Amino acid sequence: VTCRVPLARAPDVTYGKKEVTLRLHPDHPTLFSYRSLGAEPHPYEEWVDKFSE
Amino acid sequence: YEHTATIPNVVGFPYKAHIERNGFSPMTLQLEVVETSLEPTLNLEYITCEYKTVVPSPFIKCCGTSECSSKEQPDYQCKVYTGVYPFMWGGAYCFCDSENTQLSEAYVDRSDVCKHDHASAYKAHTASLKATIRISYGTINQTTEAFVNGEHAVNVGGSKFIFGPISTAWSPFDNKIVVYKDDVYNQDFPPYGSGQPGRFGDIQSRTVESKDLYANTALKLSRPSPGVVHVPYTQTPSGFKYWLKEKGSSLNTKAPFGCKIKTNPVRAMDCAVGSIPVSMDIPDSAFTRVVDAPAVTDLSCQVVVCTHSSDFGGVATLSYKTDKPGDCAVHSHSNVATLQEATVKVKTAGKVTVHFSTASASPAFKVSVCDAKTTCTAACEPPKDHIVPYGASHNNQVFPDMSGTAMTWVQRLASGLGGLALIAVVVLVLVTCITMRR
Repeated sequence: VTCRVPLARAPDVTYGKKEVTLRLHPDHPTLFSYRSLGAEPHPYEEWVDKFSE
Repeated sequence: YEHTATIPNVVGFPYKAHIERNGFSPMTLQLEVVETSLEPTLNLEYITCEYKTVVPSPFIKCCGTSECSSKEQPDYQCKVYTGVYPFMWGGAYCFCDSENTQLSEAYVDRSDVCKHDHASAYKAHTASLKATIRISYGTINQTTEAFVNGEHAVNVGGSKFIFGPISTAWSPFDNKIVVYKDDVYNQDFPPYGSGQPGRFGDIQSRTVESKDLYANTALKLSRPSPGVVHVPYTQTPSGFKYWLKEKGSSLNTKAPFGCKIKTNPVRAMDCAVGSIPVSMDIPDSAFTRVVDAPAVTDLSCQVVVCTHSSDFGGVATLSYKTDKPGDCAVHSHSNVATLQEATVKVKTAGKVTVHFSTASASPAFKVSVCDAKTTCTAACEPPKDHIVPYGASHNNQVFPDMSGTAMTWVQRLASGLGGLALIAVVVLVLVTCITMRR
């Protein structure tokens, strides 16, 4: 079957020199992750359940 | 007519190849990679899924004894407990107070939905890369799929293209791969026949339809408690149902070079690694004769503005003579700056504007409009916007030209110091000569 899942809020982007700052406002434990698109991705993974930057 | 190029293996980067076939007006081809798909050759090692533990009703023999037997069943356990006196709801089950036994028997089986919810453990090697390339030139504007090897020639409008062997051996898949539904995992799974209780592969099957099964789940029976009919046992919980929560996020969130991982078949899409040679055979119907082309002459270049930004941040005006209006191929003969357009309309107004992208403080690329050639020198300011939602349209060549300001200062300082050093040398040589004659 297909299960309906929510979409989290689009995070508030603000851009610094070689930095993206996100403000993350979850309703429920929400997986935040990122990686670099280079040869060394250094993947980050976090279940964000608190309103956090 | 053979020609060759080498396009970046960058999706949506519209590399432009310029062909200067001496009998014809030049042409620029645009070669944009629409997709790539790096697909490993997979050999299935085994299937893993949740186990089912079969625990039949206990064979309680009242007033008598029983004997266990070995059976050809995975992780099978069987023990006879002597001196049981079980009570059912209405009273003791046996009339004999201690002359009874319970045969406790349990064994492991493949779960009933392992047909549907299983993880397949693979060895992944010898990956083949297929790319989808968009070819456009003149009136032809077409998308084609080609295997990226020096062998698969593909037709486009009567041209033939060979997209030569990818200039790397890299692939994101390790030698051992676990595939599960939409996910892929780099995981050094244990060999078949070698899985351990409560870890991935605590039961293993060579195929889904295999009748045999390896199982090592640490199933142990223990004695029925005094007065109860229950077959009490202990077993390490299914290593697959542990894995399913221990997996973390799949290779799709961790692969280098921005690869996007997909299953059915297992492939890494749109990796940004290496470069793709191209061999191009172009028919005489694709070119235009030099008698028909415009005689673009006295071409000159001036740069209106330049930003070394990731978009086409530079603008140039090219000025020329021509005999007739027409279309010319236009190209930048230096990787320091990539043009946006492949062709430009030439008119008796005698000037036109061309847009380029560059990564250097002062590029000195050179451009052609048809057969004419000119050099463009720019002073390029940095961008102000720190971050952008799109990749660089330039080749990231950042070293400034020797005519640029930084290198002009370097040249002035170097020739000043070296000229003084050569003065000191000439003086010392003339002194040592004269004081040798003395």
